[PDB]
Amino acid sequence: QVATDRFIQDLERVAQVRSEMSVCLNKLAETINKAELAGDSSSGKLSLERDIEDITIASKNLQQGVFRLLVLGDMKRGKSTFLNALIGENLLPSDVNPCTAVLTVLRYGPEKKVTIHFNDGKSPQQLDFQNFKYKYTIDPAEAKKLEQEKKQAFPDVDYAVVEYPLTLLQKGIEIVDSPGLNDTEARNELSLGYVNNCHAILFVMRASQPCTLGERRYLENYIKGRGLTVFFLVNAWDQVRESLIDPDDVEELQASENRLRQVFNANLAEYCTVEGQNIYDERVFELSSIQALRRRLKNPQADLDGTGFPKFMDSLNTFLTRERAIAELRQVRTLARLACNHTREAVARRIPLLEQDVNELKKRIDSVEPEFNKLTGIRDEFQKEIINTRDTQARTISESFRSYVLNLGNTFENDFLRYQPELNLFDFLSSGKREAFNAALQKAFEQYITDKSAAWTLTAEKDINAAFKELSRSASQYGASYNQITDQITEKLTGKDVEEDNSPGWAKWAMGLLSAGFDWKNILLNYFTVIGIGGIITAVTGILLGPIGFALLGLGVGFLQADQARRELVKTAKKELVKHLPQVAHEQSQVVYNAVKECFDSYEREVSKRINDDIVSRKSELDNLVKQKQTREINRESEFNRLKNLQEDVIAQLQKIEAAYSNLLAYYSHH
Repeated sequence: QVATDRFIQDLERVAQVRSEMSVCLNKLAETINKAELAGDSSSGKLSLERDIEDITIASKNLQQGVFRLLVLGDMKRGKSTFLNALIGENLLPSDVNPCTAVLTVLRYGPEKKVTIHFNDGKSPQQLDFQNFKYKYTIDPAEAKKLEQEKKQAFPDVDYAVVEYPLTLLQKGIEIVDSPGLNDTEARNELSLGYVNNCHAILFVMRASQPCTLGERRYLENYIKGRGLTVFFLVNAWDQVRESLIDPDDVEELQASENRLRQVFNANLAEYCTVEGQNIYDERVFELSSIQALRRRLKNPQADLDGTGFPKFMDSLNTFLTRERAIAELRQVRTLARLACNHTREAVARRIPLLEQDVNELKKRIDSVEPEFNKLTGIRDEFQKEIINTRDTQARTISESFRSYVLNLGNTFENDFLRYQPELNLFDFLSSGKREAFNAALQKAFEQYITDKSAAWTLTAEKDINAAFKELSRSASQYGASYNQITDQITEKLTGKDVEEDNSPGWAKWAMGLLSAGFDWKNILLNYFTVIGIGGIITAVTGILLGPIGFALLGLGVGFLQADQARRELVKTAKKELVKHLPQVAHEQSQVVYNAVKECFDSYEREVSKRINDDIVSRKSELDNLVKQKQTREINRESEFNRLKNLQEDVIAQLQKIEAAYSNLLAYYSHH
């Protein structure tokens, strides 16, 4: 049994396990809800609304959720051949043209349909696959002419969704096939959007040309240090041979492969170490996609030994179905355990109060007021801590920004020189070469700024994370303190009392145990979309190009030689850039402030809600009863039994959920 099937096998197992949990959660929420919509005509509702939705929401996200693979890399690396081999057929056309390719999403569908999304406002055009393919394919002529120019072949085209009945995509896979590194940079819904919310990044490189300037630039800007799981596929491994002095020499070949392997290890090792642990061998794979495509084209089920694929697919398997899956499900059983315990505990307070009435009930409730005040006091003290942090952090990260932005004039030479456009003798005399250069100058500053600000963000992230980790710990304490008070409530109401962390529901959410913890990255990233960036890069830069052209005329370039012109460019550049440093550090620092502010404000808002929902629930649960006793008359025994049944029904669905999880983990442990 080959790795291709073993992956499809495992993947379907998880889908099954996912499917049952979803069915269990639906029956669970339905159970609670039915008990409730029969409650306020019986003994009164336990206030379990907050748990019904969390259950419902989670159930929906199980049936819909899917593993996302984001595929990145330059053109002419065999990215689409790699994907083709992965999926099983020659479906994507090969990425050899800088402006013909367009962002493609790929997912399961009964029939071969393609849904086109546009960028110039017009309605998402839907068309069948062969229809699509014939229209959006250009002839080898037109492609050259558009390429030798500027024009993206489909200006109106944002992104295409392709649905296909590929079996790999059936078992819960989605593939986002991005264009090259530049075109992706140019698109923030990619370089920040998918990069940050996808399960794994598939980075395609070619063996012949290890670690391009452009590749390590991308990796450093968008991947270095933000702890993502990226697989690196060194493609066209079998063509190391072209470069050889003597193509027929095995010793020269092994030498040449070994030092090639070294380059990859020098530049990538750092990307494959997670928490001190080196796992290079489970991330960096030497593939021969073409051989893999050829084989699978002749036989969908062929053995792929020798192509590199079996070892890569194993690791991808273990990551998705053993790590990202066990994680997804762990939280799901926690939610169940929460919903289930909140019911169990609620019925536990209700039962003993049934046979009481009603001045004794009112009396008991009054005896507990000092403590609801204590729960409130926790909400308010944690509230004040969260805000205090959103004020400390938003200030610190703003100054950190100013401080970075002002200190740019220092490491400028070393940093800029690797972007700076070359400028030989009579160039600045020809209006056309002066444009070609000017565009290149445009692109240089863009690249420079993008490198520098991406560098700084990586340093802010570190602080942001450090804060949320400490807020997670306070949530843990306040949670424990919250439980004290909460059992004192159950005691003062009844008389008698009753390794996986059980702090209260809200605390878990606040701790990030239920959902990479709390998703500030996306809060931050959605807020940056509703402003621009955008106006960060190309706009800021434009204020510099004019006055550098001015200055370059002032020292007579066009009559200077590449060496003379170089020297004078950097200096002109530096002098100009520092002329706008104060104004950028002023206007933009306040935008950072507000971003970091909405970050912790967002958290503060969800948390206060969840702590109040709990307090309000607990108050409602008691008050409902009071209203019952005053108004309705009930059969104490019927109700007792209806309420004991609830505990029974719910604890049952829980056991199914816990068994499904249990069985999966047990299958993995012995296999």
